[PDB]
This record gives sequence, C-alpha cells and structure tokens, in this order.
Amino acid sequence: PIRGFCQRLKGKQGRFRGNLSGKRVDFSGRTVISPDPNLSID
Amino acid sequence: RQNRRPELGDKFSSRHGQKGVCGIIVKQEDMPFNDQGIVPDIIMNPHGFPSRMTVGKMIELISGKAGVLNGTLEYGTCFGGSKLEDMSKILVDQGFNYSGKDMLYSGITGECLQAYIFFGPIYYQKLKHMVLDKMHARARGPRAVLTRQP
Amino acid sequence: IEEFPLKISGEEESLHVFQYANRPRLVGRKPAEHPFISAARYKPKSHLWEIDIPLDEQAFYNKDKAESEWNGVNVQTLKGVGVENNGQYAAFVKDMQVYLVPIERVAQLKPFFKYIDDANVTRKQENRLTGSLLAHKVADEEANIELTWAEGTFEQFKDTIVKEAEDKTLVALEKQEDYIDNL
Amino acid sequence: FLKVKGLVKQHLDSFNYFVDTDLKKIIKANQLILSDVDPEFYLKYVDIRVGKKSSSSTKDYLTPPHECRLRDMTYSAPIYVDIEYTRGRNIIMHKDVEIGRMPIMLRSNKCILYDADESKMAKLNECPLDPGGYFIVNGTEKVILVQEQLSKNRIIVEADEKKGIVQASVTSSTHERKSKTYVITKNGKIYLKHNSIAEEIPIAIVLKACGILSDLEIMQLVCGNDSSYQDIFAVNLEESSKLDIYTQQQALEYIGAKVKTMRRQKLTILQEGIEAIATTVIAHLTVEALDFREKALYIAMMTRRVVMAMYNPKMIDDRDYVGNKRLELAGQLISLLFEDLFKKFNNDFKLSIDKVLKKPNRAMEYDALLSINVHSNNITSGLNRAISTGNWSLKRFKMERAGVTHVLSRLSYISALGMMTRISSQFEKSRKVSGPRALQPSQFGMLCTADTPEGEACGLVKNLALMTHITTDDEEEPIKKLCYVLGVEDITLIDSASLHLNYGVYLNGTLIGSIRFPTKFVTQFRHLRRTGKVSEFISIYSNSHQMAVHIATDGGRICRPLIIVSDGQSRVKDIHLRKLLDGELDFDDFLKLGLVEYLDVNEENDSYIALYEKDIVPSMTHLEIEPFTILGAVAGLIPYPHHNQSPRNTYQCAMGKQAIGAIAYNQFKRIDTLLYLMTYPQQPMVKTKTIELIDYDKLPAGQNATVAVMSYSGYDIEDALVLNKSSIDRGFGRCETRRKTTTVLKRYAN
Amino acid sequence: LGVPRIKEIINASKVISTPIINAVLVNDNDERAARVVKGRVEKTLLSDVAFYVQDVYKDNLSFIQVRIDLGTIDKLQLELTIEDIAVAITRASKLKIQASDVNIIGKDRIAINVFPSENDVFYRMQQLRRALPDVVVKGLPDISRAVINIRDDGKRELLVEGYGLRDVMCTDGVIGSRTTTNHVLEVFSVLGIEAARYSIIREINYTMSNHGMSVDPRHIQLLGDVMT
Amino acid sequence: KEAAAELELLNADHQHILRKLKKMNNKPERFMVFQLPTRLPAVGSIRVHKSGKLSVKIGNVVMDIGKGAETTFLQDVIALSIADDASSAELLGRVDGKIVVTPQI
Amino acid sequence: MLSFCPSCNNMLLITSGDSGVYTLACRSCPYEFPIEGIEIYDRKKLPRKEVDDVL
Amino acid sequence: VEIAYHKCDELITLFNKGELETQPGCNEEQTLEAKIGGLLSKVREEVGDVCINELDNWNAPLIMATCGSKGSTLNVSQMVAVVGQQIISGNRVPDGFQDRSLPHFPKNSKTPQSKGFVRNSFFSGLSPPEFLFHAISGREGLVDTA
DNA sequence: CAGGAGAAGGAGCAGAGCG
DNA sequence: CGCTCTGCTCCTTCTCCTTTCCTCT
RNA sequence: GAGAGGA
Ligand SMILES: CCC[C@@H](C)[C@H]1CC[C@H]2[C@@H]3[C@H](O)C[C@@H]4C[C@H](O)CC[C@]4(C)[C@H]3C[C@H](O)[C@]12C
Ligand SMILES: CCC[C@@H](C)[C@H]1CC[C@H]2[C@@H]3[C@H](O)C[C@@H]4C[C@H](O)CC[C@]4(C)[C@H]3C[C@H](O)[C@]12C
Ligand SMILES: [Zn+2]
Repeated sequence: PIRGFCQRLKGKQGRFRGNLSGKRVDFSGRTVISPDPNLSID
Repeated sequence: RQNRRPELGDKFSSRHGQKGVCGIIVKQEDMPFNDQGIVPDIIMNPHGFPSRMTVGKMIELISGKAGVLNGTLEYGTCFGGSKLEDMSKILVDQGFNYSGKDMLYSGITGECLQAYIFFGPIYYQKLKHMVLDKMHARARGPRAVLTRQP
Repeated sequence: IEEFPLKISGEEESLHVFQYANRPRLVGRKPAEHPFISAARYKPKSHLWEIDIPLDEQAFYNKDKAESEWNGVNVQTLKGVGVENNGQYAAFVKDMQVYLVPIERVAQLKPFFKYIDDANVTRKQENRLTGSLLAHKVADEEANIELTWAEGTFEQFKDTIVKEAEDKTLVALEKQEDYIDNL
Repeated sequence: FLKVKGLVKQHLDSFNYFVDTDLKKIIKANQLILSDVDPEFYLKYVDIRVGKKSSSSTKDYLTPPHECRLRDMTYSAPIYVDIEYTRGRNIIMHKDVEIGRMPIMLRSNKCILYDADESKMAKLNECPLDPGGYFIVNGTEKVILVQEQLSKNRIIVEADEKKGIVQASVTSSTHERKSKTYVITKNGKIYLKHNSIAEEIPIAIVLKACGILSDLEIMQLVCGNDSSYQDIFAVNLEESSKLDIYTQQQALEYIGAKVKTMRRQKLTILQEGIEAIATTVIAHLTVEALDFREKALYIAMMTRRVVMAMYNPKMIDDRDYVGNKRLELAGQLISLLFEDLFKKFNNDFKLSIDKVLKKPNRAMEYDALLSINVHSNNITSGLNRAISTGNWSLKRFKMERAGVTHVLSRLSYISALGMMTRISSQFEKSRKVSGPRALQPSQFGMLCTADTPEGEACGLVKNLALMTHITTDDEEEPIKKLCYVLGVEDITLIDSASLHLNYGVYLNGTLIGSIRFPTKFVTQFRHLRRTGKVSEFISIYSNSHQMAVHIATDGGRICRPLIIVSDGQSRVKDIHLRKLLDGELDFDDFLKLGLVEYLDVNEENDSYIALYEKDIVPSMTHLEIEPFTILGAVAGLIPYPHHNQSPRNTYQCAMGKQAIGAIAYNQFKRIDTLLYLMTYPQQPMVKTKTIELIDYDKLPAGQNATVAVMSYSGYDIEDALVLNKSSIDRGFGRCETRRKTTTVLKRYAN
Repeated sequence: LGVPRIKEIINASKVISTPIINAVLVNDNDERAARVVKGRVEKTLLSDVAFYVQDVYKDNLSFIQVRIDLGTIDKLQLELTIEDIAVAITRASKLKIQASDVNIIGKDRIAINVFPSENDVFYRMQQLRRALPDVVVKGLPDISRAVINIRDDGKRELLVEGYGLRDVMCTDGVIGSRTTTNHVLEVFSVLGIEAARYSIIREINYTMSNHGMSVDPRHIQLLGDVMT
Repeated sequence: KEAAAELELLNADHQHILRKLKKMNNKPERFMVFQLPTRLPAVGSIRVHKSGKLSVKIGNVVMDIGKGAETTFLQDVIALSIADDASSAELLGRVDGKIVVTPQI
Repeated sequence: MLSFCPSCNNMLLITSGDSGVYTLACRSCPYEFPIEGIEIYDRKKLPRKEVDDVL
Repeated sequence: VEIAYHKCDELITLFNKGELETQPGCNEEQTLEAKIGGLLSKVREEVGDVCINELDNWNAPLIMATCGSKGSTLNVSQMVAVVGQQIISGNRVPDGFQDRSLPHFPKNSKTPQSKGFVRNSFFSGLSPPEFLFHAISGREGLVDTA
C-alpha cells in the first residue's frame, strides 16, 4: 500500500481533514465527568 | 500490582443496565439510617427507573432483602424465580414493610423522611473504566515528526 | 384373507426397461398403441441404446426440406443411456401368483438429432483426460454393435416360470427388528 | 446436557473430530509423491498421529499449558507420521519421524488437562473452572471464533424488485472448488451467469446441454401444469431456436465457445464445454457418467424457483433466516490450514528430492529423510503464525480471511466464558442493511436473544444459547439407500410430466426422487431417527409451498434438544426424571429411548412446540425443556430478566464482561498483560439457575451493596451514584490492577 | 418523512422514492367527478380493457386480434373510443417495433397485421403479442397509481404516485393553480426556480414539523436560498 | 387432515391395485414394475386382508406395508431383454403401472 | 403459438414456405402441417377483474 | 383484553372463511392488519387510561410524569398495566418461519399473542414469546441508533 | 463489502439536404 | 428518391463518498 | 498495523 501524495492528501485522515481543518491542540486535557450542584453555572 | 480505592468518578453497574459514576463520597453520619442504624452503601437515584422500566431491579431488591432476612439465596431466573408474594410474606414476617420500603431518618437533620425509602441489598458490580486510567492532560511534549503536531 | 403368493425367479442374465419420454398413452380407454420399431443399436461398457422408428410419409412429412437440409431421413433416432437402479423388479401374472424378475437397468429414450451433427460435420470440413470426458471418449470411439428385434415371445416367460418353487428359499435367520436395524 | 456436552463444546468437539479424522483424511489424500525420473522411488504416508511416538503406550510429554503461558512458548504436540521409502535394491522399509508441532486446543483429547480432577490441575497451575477451547500460541491465549456463513450447496433466491430482477445463485463449495452459479432473470428471460463463462447464457440451451433436449420436458420440469407459469417461461424457450435449433452436442459446443476458463493442455471446444457442464458449472455435483439427469434436474429446479419468484414475489427465502446459515468452528478452519500447509510441504519436499536425485550417478538414497526435518520447521512456524496473527492466507481457494483468532478476554470470569461460544457475522460492515442486524424470531433457543455487542456490531456478533448443539457431517451415502428403501422412486425412473404432481424429496439440496404420501415418509424417517437407526443430527422436514421433503445431514446446523410429546401427553412420563435425579440416564439414554430429540431451525417449521406442559393441546409434537435457555451464559447474570426492558438486558450483557472480580483460582500464579481483581468478591443475593451451571457463584465479580433508592445530596442527578464513605474505608469496591512488563535479552549475531 | 426525506431534498436528487402529486379537483363534492378525472391520470393498460388477446394466422398472412369490451369502458366511464385505443397503440409503439395498420371488424375487435426473412414473421408476431397488452392506452405513462382521498370538511382530492406534474396540471377536471408534487426538481422544471425555492422550504418545514421538532423557519429559508 | 387424506388415498390405491392385479391376469404382453428395498432380506406372499388391505411378506416374518407407486403416465414404457450378445433385444412388452413397497414399523 | 409436434416435441414454428405460404412445422423433424388457416385460436383470456360504475 | 381478543379472533375467522370489507386504499390482508392494529391500540390506550386514573396520590412514577422530571404516563402504564403492541418497522412482528412467527403457535395464525402482543406488564412478567418480541423491538431500536 | 451519481463512449434512429 | 452525414437521445459501463474520536493491545 | 470494549 504505497502512500502516494494523493493518499497523503485525500481521505478522512489526510492532510486536509486530519492536519489542516482540525488539528491536535496543546494545553488540553480529557477526563471523566461528575455532577456538582454546588458549582455555579458558567 | 496497584491497589485501587473507589475514587470519585469510578463506574459502577447494577446488573440491570443502570451504569453510573460515583458522583460523591459522603461520610456515614451524613447518610439516612433506619431504626436499626443501617446506612446505605450506595444511594441510587430514583429517576433511573420510571423511564427505563427496570422492574426486575425492584423485584431483585425485594427478593434479596427477604432472602437475607430469611438467611437464604433467592433465585431470579428468566420466566420463573422466587415469586414476589413469598418474598413479601417473608418481609412482613420479620417486621418490615411488605413492599421493602423502610422509613428512614435524615442523617443531617435527624428527623423522619416524609416518604418511605426503598431500602435493600442490590448486587452492584464495579466496572474496569476507572478515572485513574482516563485522566490525561497536556501542555507541551512530544510532537509528530512529520507535521510537527502533538 | 385369501393368500396371493408371489415368487422371484432367477436373474436370466439382464433384461432392460425402455421408457419413451415423448410417446404418451392414448387419451382413450384403450392405450394399446405401439410404433413400428427396427434397427436397434446397443453399446456395452457405456450402456447406450439407439432405437429407430420409421415415419409414415403420407401424413406431415415435409419431403422437401428433409432432403434439402439433411439426407433421406425418415426415422427419428431415440438415444438413451442405461442407468443402473437396484431393487427394480418386473412382475407378470401367469397363475394366481406373481412372477418377479430383476431389471438392473432402466433407460429413458429421447430424440437424437444425428442428421444435424452429420450436416454440421460435413459443412465444417469444407494427457490423462480423466472424468466423465473419458467416458464420453469411449462413447464416441468404438460403439454401435448391431442388433435385431422380435415382437412377441414365450421362451422368456417359460424360462422364468419353470422355477416352480423348487427352491422356496424360506430360510431367514433375521427377524423384523433385525432387518429394521440392518437396512 | 451440560455435564455430557459443556458450554465450550463446539471448539472441543470440532478439534477432537479434526485430530481424529481429518489428519488421516488429508494424509490419505496426499499419500503419494512421485517423480519424473527414478520410477522406483515413492513415499507412502501409511499413518499419522499427534503426540504418539509409534506405540509409545503413553501420550508424549507436553509442556503444561501454564508453563507455556509463562514462558511465552507455544502449547503444541508433535506430529509423527509413517514413512515408506524405497531403495535401488527394491527394499521397502518403515520409519516413524516427527513432521512438525501442531498447537493443541486446551482441554481437548490431546491436552493433558483432558480428564484432570482438582489435583492434576492444581499441580499444573491450571484453574479447574477455566473454560478451555483456546490455544496458547507465543504465550498468548488465542481463540478461534465460530464463523457463521450462508449454507453451502443450497439454493438462495432473492427478488430485487428495485429493478424487477430475481436470481438463483448457489455457492457450491467442494474441498477444492467454490463458485457461484447465479440464474438471473433479464429481459423476462432466464439466464445462467458464472465466473468461468462469458455472459448470460440462455437457460434453454444449458438445459439442452444437460441432457433434457426434448424441448417439451423443459416445460414439464419448469412449469408443470400451471398456465400462469408456462406463459412466463415461454418467452425464453424460443431462444434455443431463434439463433438456430440445437441438439445436445450443439448446445455443449455453444456453451464451451464462450467459456473463459483456460486450458493448460489442448482440449477441444466441445470437450471443454462438456467439462463446463461436468464440473465447472456446479462444483457441488460432479456428473462422472454418461447421464446428466441429476444436474439437469438441479438446474430445472433452480429455474422453477426463479419462475415461482417471477409469478409472485414474497415466495423468496430470507437470507437472514437462521436455518439458511451454517457455523464453522475451529476444527474445520484448522483442517483447511493444515491441508494447505501439508500440500505446500509435500511440494517443497518433492522439489528438493528431485534436485538431490538429479545427479546422473552416485545418487545415494541414504539419509533421504534430512530435508523433511529441515522443512518440518516451516509447517509448525506457518501454523503458529497463522493462528497467532489471525490472517489465514490460503492459495488453493484464493481465500483471505482476517481476524479469525482473538486474544482471550480476561476481565471477569463471565467475560472469558462469553468470548468463547461467540459467533461473528460474515458481513464486513452492513452499513444501512437492517436485515442481518435484526433479531430474527427463528433464533429462539439457538442464539442468545439479548447478548450482542451494543454499538457498531450491534446485531452482527451473536452468542450461542445454553441448550444448543452444533452438528457435524454424519453421513451422505447411507441416507440415499435408506430413502430408496423408504419408498421413493429414483431420479432416473420418474417422467417430467408427473414430477410436479407429488412431493419430491431433496437430500441435502439435490433432488433424489419423488415419493407419494409425504406424511408417511416423514413420520417413518423421524421414527427411525428417534429409535437410533441414524444419527440424531439428520433433520427431515416438509415444505408445502414447493412440495418437498427436505433432508439435511451436513454439519454446522444449530440444534437444540426438545422433549418429544405423543398424542396429548409427553414422553418423560414422570419416572425418567426420577432416574435422572438418581444418577442414571445421563441425557444419552434419553436420546436412545426416544424421549428427547434435536431440532434444528428448519425442522421447527414442521413442529408445534409447547412452552409448558400445561399448554399441550393434542396437536403439538414437541415440548420445551425450559424457556429460560433462550439466553446465553452472560445473559444469565440478570435477575428477573423477564421484567426489565430489553435494551436494559442488552446493556447488562455488554457491561457484565467488563466487571472487575475474581478471574481464576490461579489468578495469583498468573502474569497477564492487565488483570483487574476484586479484594472481597461476594456471591449475588438473587441468583439465577444459569449462574449455578456456569459457576458464577464461585468466581463472582461484585458485592451486595445496601442500596437506598432515594434522591440524595443532588450529586446523583443523571445516572450518578452516591457512594458511602466509611464503607469504602472498610473495603467496598476495593480493587487491584496487575500489569506485566516483559524483557527479552536477545543474543545478537555478533 | 424521516432523515432520508431531508437527504433527498438536500441532495436535490433527480429521482426520489414515492413522489406524491396532490391534485385538487375543480368539482369535488361528488365522487362521480372524482373518478372520471382519476381515469384520465392513471396508467390504464390495454390489459384491463382488452378482455382477451389472440394470435390468428391465415392461408398466407397472420395477425393479432384483441376485442375491447365496451362493458368495462362504460363501467369505468373512460373517455376513449376504438380509434383512441388504435392511435394510442400506434403512438406508443415507440417501445414496440412497428405499427401502421389497424382494422375494426365489429363490436371493437382491433386487428393488427404483421407482414414482411425466415421465421421473422413468427418471432416478430410472438413478441408483438407478448408486448401488446401493456401499452398505456389512456392516461400518463409515468404514474404508478392514483387514489381519491377525502380531506376534512368534506373536500376531496386525488393523490398520484408518479412524475407527471405538468400533465396533471394540464388535464381538465383539476385546478392547475393548486397542484403540487413532493419532487423539488419537477417543480423547478415546470414552475420556475422561485417555486422550487418555495417547495424546498415548505417540504423541509413539513418534514421537521411532522417529526415534532422545533426548528425556526428562518434557517430553512436560508438553506433554500443557498440552494437556489 | 393430511393423515386422513393419506389413509383414504392408500385405501383407494389398495383397491385399485387389487383390481389391476385381477384384470391383468391375462398375459398377452403386459408387465408391471416393482420397487423393493435392497439387501434382499433372507419368498413370501402379497397377502390381501379384509376391507381391501394389501401387504407382503418374505421368508423372514416382515410385513412391508407399502403399496402404490406413482400413477405416472404419458411415458410409454416397455421392457426388453439381452441374450448373450447374440441376436437379442426381444420385446417383452409394456408395463401397466408401478408398485413400490416399503418396510413399516 | 405454444404448440409441440409429436415425435419431436419441439416448439412449433411458422415459416414462410414456398410461394410465401405460412407453414407450421418444427425444425430438426421430418414433420410439417398443411395450413388450414389455423382457425384454432391461440386465445389468451386476460384476467380482467371486477370494475365499479358511478356514471 | 379478553374482549379485544374475541373481536380480533372473530375478525381473523371472518378474513379466513369469508372476506372482510376492504378499506378503499389497501388490500384484504393489509386491511386486516390495520384493523387489528387499531383495535389493539385502542384497547391498550383504554386500559392504560384506567390504570393511570386508578393510580393513587404520591405515586413516584405519577409524580415524575406529572412534573416531567422523567418518563411519561405511557411508561408507567407499561410498567403497571400492559405493554400492548410491539411494532417493528411500522407493523407487527414479521414471519420468522413458514406462515408463523414462532413454532409455538399454529400455522397461518394472525391472532394477537401470536404476532407481537404483550398482554403482560413488566411487573407481571413477560411470557417467552412476549419476551422474544420485546427483545426484537429493543434490538431494532439499538440497531437504528447506530 | 453495499448504495448513489455523475462522465464517457457505442449505438440506433429522425432530419436535413442532395445530384 | 434512396443515400449519406450530423445530431440527438438512449443505454451501458464505468468512478467517488459512508461522525465523533478515545483508548488499549 | 488491525481486535475489541467505551461514551
Ligand atoms: C424509467 C426511469 C424513470 C426515471 C429515471 C425518470 C423517468 C421520468 C423522469 C422525470 C421526468 O422526466 C420529469 C422531470 C424532469 C425534470 O427535468 C427532472 C425531474 C423529473 C421528475 C424526471 C426525473 C427522472 O429523470 C425520471 C423520474
Ligand atoms: C396421431 C394422429 C395425427 C394427428 C391427428 C395429430 C398429430 C399431430 C397433431 C398436431 C400437432 O400436435 C400440432 C398442433 C397442436 C395443437 O394443440 C392442436 C393442432 C395441431 C396442428 C395438432 C392437430 C392433431 O392433433 C395432429 C395433426
Ligand atoms: Zn418438430
């Protein structure tokens, strides 16, 4: 499966849809969520 | 080996599809107690039932309470199992309400709860999706060699 | 209540059965019709039958195209393959009892267009080889040993009936359940 | 039933049958290797054995499964074959030499754990409650998942109304060839496509080439006497004369002219065309004789089904119907893989022998068995790699399947038991097709009607139920003789005119003959099956929409036991239960005495089944042993599952595998990649009759929490819980995570 | 009316499943008016008004004879005659091979003669006989069916399954100012682009209102404007 | 339903075949073809019972209760023979009908 | 036509014979039929169903 | 439920031995299906309304449906009284066998309790065929989401 | 492995003009 | 008056799409 | 790389 320049660009994980319109950003985390009524909205 | 404690945010199931997360861990005295001083280990919200129709879970609670009071393991099997009438008879023989709904005392105000509380043993199983393995944060670090992205 | 016996005779070598897929029984109550038959060709080691029935030219013969497209063809060729089928016995009634005889070969005869093949082969002229192909090879390598016909007979019936229960062959060690188990 | 035939019995029985029959079958298949030179030199594989050096009198010493798991080795047993090699002096001599190492399925007839009782297992660091049926390759537990597929050698007709097109394709599958013989309907005209012929051959021509050349017997084999069918089929009957009139030889020449199959040796076009009808058209039926009536009538019945679909739709058969599907276990897949590897090994060995013996002089024969031991690494390496990686690369069928083997899941006990007895759909994605992902009512008792990976495989992956036995190929030849005895005239003794006037009995998809009084024949055959004359898995049933008495004998059919009820009353008779409870009649004397019988999906069509004994009206012919066996091993965890809503049961079946708890008795002597353990597991209060049988009360995953169903503290709004401190402190939900780290101190070439 | 309907309107597909043409009658207070118009806008095959078809030879010629039963024509109150059926056959012979001569002998027994080479007459005549009882005699050859529906308050109108909007508007017995199909592209072809925009907006609003969801119509209008 | 219709048809076939056997007692050229289970269990008699019930036996006591094969017609079927590859193929005549027998329980 | 000739059973075909006379016969057979005009009708009675009248 | 079953049974026998007045749009079989579906829906609605009106004050499902916190009156009617018709793909359960849904009913049977009707509430407990039909509906929903 | 929708060549007729 | 280009219109056979990712292994 | 949770 040679990755032609066309393969590198096209596709869902290609440069346009995986690196240009939507990247991985720094200063971000991801964790489970739990409720907290005492916490005000916003 | 790593010994893990049920931290806040761990996932518990209820053997009926009532998966949930540990919302809060509260002290024993800040918990409802019955006439005998029993405090619940888990306080499941009552809103999980009316839209998911897990009547099997209510019957499981009643059968478990009646069996443990009678000192025997009750059977919940598809198309059969321990009938509700026998379990309610056992429950009323021991001095408990026929529907398994005890009358509790609020643990923070020390007065009666104005509604009888469904109270009994339910077999809860702890699932592997623990928050300790899912917390993840980044400020700076490794970047992809090709596109120089995280 | 009345006993209606039957006895099986010897093999008398092999007698075959011909089934004409085209010729039906008469629509009336008297299906006693049989076409004139002659020039029978047999083929052993491949079990081939070829039966020739001449046709009357006074009723729907089409004398022109028969010789224009083919040769002087006036008889349809019925070709057939004799398939073996055990347990098939032919029965006839001589006395109150019934006489059986093994068949061991049944053939369904269907029309064969030999003249079309001949016309095509005349018009065109101007290493295990396993499987049924090999059999087909035999079928078109050596064949067609000629044979005659005979309408009506009595010696076959006599040779089948002369058994006269001289060997009843009633000995049987097995029983109902044993035979059921050993089908 | 579970004592004599456990939950993990598909894998075990399939692998045992494989190692007992298919090894010798493949050996006798490729029993000879020849050469162009030296005609007095041949190798004859007299016999083959697994783990049995010669007589020996004892199975060879195998590494215990846990030792293989810890050392990252591969659990396997040697394969010893017999040798017959000649000599220039014409002397025949014998030898017994290893040819490779075949991996051994856990708890099979070859594994040491076979018949080990609580002491041998303890001494071998093996959990007594472990399911088995999985291989240990490279120290990893890999299980060959049961594969579901469409029934081979069976007619499946689908009416694509989207265009007005119907079809009659059959994926005839032999031990060497597998090809689809579609019978499409284009321009109101029936055709016959193929992967080996050019394009859309008319049906009348192929029927003439198959022997039925009368051109009127075609109308009596495809339409019978229905006026509404003859006009539909009259359109394509004139295509055997529109181009030109045809005879059998001419039709064979026409079909062979457009044959796309190539000839490696020169063959006549007519000769090849006959081949195209002899074997190429239908690999299932090989007509190695001078009469093609069986194949001709097979094509005629395909065309009859197509015309029936044309006259009125809704007479087609659903592909998703469970009776139309077969299950292939680990035994058959390993048979295929070993046959491919063995033929490659024989080819390589023959090439090496020819290379060594090519020398004109001093071509010594001594030590002719060196290259065999050189190549014996290749077979075992290929076998282990193909099992481990899950990519089954084959060349004889040009078949490539990926993901056959899965790593055995170790989260709970129920997870490891439910990964076993799992079925994977053949469909890749089935994006929008809501057909194979639906819950067909035909799977009642055959598949767990609640357990299914919720999500993107929600309907594709299914699991076997409790009462369920997968069939195996019993016989094919004796049943033909039994039918002929039973009173059906053969296929070469019935005229086409009367072929559709009475029921025709189809044996395993191919027409055998026509028999009057189908009910009497069915009853007598069922009585013979019940009394033990034939195998219990041979299923005979009656179809009335097309008058047929089908008999199915091939393996892979899903069967379940049911109590036979006579007129009005059952056959258990209340005294066989007493003997069963006493200790005799271990569910096998129940089959021998004809009290219970195995029904597959198709035979249930002809049956009337009672849910309980109190519902038996004097017309039903079967009784359910128990209605709670419609749920699999996982779904037996739920208490009172008949009161919940179905998605709740499905979610429980999904998330019960990922519940931490006790895993095995040797869970502390085990070094796995990731183990979750419960410090204080507790037996459930509200048990289930299923969980006693699968030993879930001995290795539970959970604790009996004193729940108070009440809105408290506000921190439990949406599915959130309120855990009680001072109970976590006393130990509640306390768990342990064990993770292994491996290190290999490789020796470099330097 | 689910997600697939929104997808069909969004993608502006040239063919949709189940296109419905609502047609309002000029006079709908009586079913007699509601059925005479219906027969004009249905694919009325010859087979329903042929009553038999035969193929008859002669000494040196052959033909196909079909006797139209006037009883069914009168009972179906169809507005067509023998000449209408003949001209319909001749004009719709586009699908067929050829047709130039039609004869009437008595009580509407139409005979079509085929005359020419070997076997051409027989094969051509057999094909013509097979393909004769399906030519659309009266109506629109783009309609699966048409059903009279009764609206509330006593009104009624005809719902048609097909793509003949222009013909349905043109045929008498209906009001052309109020007759609409589900197909957006058809409305675009027959009523300009503004009517296409109106149809897009109205159909999207109807699909998302029948499903009970509350989407503001201004977003729908913006989508229609973007599309058109 | 099916069982009653099958029994009625079997009785009709029993009486019909008894009439056929009585009628074909004349022996000009007519035959009849029987189908039997193989293996030759080892003759007997085609014993007719009261109310038109027909059954057969062999040397072993076995009552093969099966009577009446297909009533197939419009297929002219005749029987011939073969005599040692010499002048042979003597037409033994046609057959009237067919009988198939079957062991019962 | 949907007719089959005896001794051949193939489908009957109408052919333009000598002097343009339509003769009915089967190929591959020594069979013909001097045409009587074939006044025997190959009539197909189309299954028309019930109809309702309002006018 | 017995009254509804009696009406459906007489409708089935009328469709079998004789013919029923076909609706102006559908055919005979579709008319039968629509009529029995409508009758079952009506009886389920009536018994559900009876159950809801007979439910006492301070009832947790009743309060959670009145205030709208969770569920609705349909859910509590199914949990208490009955869960009538298990429609799959817009109609009753299809045929999983030859002219049948399950091998536990007579051939060519279209009466309720044989083609997807669950007269048992979740409290009472589902009969095996009712359980299978409800499982079919639930899996249909699960597959629909994905 | 299915489903949807365009672009590009054969292919079979109308239509026009004609010597 | 057939004959011979254009031109149009089918008809068939081809190509490019099918969430979110979020982990582990 | 591809096997499977997961929401
Ligand atoms: C047998 C095949 C049917 C189908 C492919 C053909 C046959 C008739 C065609 C419609 C009509 O032409 C009228 C409209 C014309 C507009 O411009 C585009 C839309 C429109 C509805 C068409 C769409 C499509 O093209 C149809 C349905
Ligand atoms: C045996 C005596 C000869 C003569 C009486 C038989 C033999 C061949 C028969 C004809 C063919 O079958 C073809 C046609 C079939 C149609 O259905 C009815 C007419 C049709 C012309 C037949 C008429 C008649 O029946 C014939 C002439
Ligand atoms: Zn002919």
